[PDB]
Amino acid sequence: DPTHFEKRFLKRIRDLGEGHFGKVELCRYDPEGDNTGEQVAVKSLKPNHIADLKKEIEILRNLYHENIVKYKGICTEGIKLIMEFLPSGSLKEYLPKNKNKINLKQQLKYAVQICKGMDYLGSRQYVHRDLAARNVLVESEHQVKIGDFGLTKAIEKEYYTVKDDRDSPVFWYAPECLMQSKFYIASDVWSFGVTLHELLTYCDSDSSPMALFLKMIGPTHGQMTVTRLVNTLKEGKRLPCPPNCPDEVYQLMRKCWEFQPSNRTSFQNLIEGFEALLK
Ligand SMILES: O=C(Nc1cn[nH]c1-c1cc(Cl)ccc1OC(F)F)c1cnn2cccnc12
Repeated sequence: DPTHFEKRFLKRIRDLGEGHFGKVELCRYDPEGDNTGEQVAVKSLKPNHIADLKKEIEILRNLYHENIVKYKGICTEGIKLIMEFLPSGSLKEYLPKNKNKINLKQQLKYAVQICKGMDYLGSRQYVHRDLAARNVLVESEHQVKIGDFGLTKAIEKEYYTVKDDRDSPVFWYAPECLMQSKFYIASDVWSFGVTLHELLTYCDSDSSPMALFLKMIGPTHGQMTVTRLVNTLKEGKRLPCPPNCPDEVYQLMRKCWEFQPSNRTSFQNLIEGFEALLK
């Protein structure tokens, strides 16, 4: 079985990225021992979320799309997710160091690719729930792929109701996710608009969606922050236009943030939107 990897040949090279429960490392699957094996990205849990990883491994295994990271296999006894290695890392890490390389045309092409990969996920009846630049991987200067699926859940129904909301990226969530933990495909459209903002800002730390919202709502509200974040979304207040971003790209972003899940555009429609701007 080429999808079965033995632990003894999986040679850790370095750490790539880290979440709260999950960890991604660069490894070389080296059966020959001469350090000639292929490099792979390995997802393991930090030392119980074993059940969610197993489900995530099964979601990824059956996802086949050029804008979604390729599943390569597993490593058992207790499981590790084996995927292809994308050396340019995430958009969160890649964009600040490549401003000279990536221009608006390229940013909008990335925008399409994320949309396409997201629209394939939704058509397979899945909600992502963690769509941010940190979960988007860079293949090259021309191609991006959705790199993580840790929060991904199957919609039965227009939505799936979440029980555990503890590591939720609240500054990327739609008001229904914040108010009732209700996740629709439109919730992923809302998160796309936030991911779009990061992308057009080259993922700048000082103008991150969290920081732009803390300046909007007030940074000293502690545990009242989500309520006040919902308060400002209700008022009609949204993330500001990114510097040097044309108003029509900002208009496509504003359509991702229509308070009502039904008033929001679909990914198919966003694809058409950016395609008209690329001609
Ligand atoms: O560089 C990579 N990963 C990375 C960089 N920083 N943080 C992460 C990361 C961390 C976690 Cl816990 C989960 C997903 C992550 O990547 C994300 F961007 F999708 C990488 C490269 N190929 N590859 C394939 C699959 C997964 N990761 C990688």
